[PDB]
Amino acid sequence: APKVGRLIYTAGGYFRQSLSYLEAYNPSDGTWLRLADLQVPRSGLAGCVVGGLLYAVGGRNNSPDGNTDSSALDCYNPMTNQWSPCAPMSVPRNRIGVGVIDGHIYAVGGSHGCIHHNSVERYEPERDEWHLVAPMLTRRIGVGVAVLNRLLYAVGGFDGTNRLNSAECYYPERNEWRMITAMNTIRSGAGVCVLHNCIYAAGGYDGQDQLNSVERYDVETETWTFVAPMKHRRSALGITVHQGRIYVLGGYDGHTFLDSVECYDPDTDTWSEVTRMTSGRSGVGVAVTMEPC
Ligand SMILES: CCOc1cccnc1Cc1ccc([C@H](F)C(=O)N[C@H](c2ccc(C)cc2)[C@@H](C)C(=O)O)cc1
Repeated sequence: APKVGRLIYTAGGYFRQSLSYLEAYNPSDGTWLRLADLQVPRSGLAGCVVGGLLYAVGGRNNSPDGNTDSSALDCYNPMTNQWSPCAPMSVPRNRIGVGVIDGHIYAVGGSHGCIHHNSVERYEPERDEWHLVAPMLTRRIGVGVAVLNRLLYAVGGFDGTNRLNSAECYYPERNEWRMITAMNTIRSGAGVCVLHNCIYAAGGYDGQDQLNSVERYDVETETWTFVAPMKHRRSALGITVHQGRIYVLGGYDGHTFLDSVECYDPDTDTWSEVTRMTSGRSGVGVAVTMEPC
């Protein structure tokens, strides 16, 4: 499962306006590479990888001259250092969550102006097509998404009125969503990922405060348990897993757009500062793939 040469890629984000950056961090040597800018600035997007290709999904371009929610899907090839447009989603989705099952990208929730989506759609890379699947039971913007054992999980978010502690799971062979146990904490904008047999939710926003707490859902026991908290409170953070550890990148804490990156070791239940992004930002997309040629 592990292989040499993988980097943590961070795309887009927000600081004063939506950003076009693509930068890649190498845990083996501590370096950052600046790669080709996104074609369109975007914050509130999600990243993922299929077949060694990085995808940037959804978001919004908050710019000097407008706020435009994005239906775009764009693909970055590390081999060529080029972005290529793909077929767009059916609807713009800012503050989206994404997950990959069996080579297919699921785009979950998000907002379009005052519309809070519960809809969900699935992208087929070889065919370059999106199709709608069953909608979630709850409208969720700022939703955390992760995949474990070929099941898709949508965690927390904001329904337009309340921030959510609820979570739900999509069962592909039934094209059906079912609620799971609710989190201990209301979290909009949490970082959500999978590590071992658990879905982690780190940070986020409860409507009053950005959070440093972290909890994990054991898919067998159906319980949420707190683990050690991050050193820095943060919402709208990027997250990924690499070599058995969770990395959280940036975010917002009410005072600062963070450049902090923290790394969680589950065997010691400890967080450790690892590196700082080149500039503070929130609302990034993150994923891991092989280093650029
Ligand atoms: C000071 C202006 O800051 C801006 C302006 C424009 C864009 N981004 C920011 C930064 C920011 C401000 C507030 C926050 C809040 F903690 C926070 O998580 N919110 C949620 C949220 C979830 C996911 C994402 C990606 C963004 C925001 C939303 C759904 C909510 O629950 O309401 C988080 C980040």
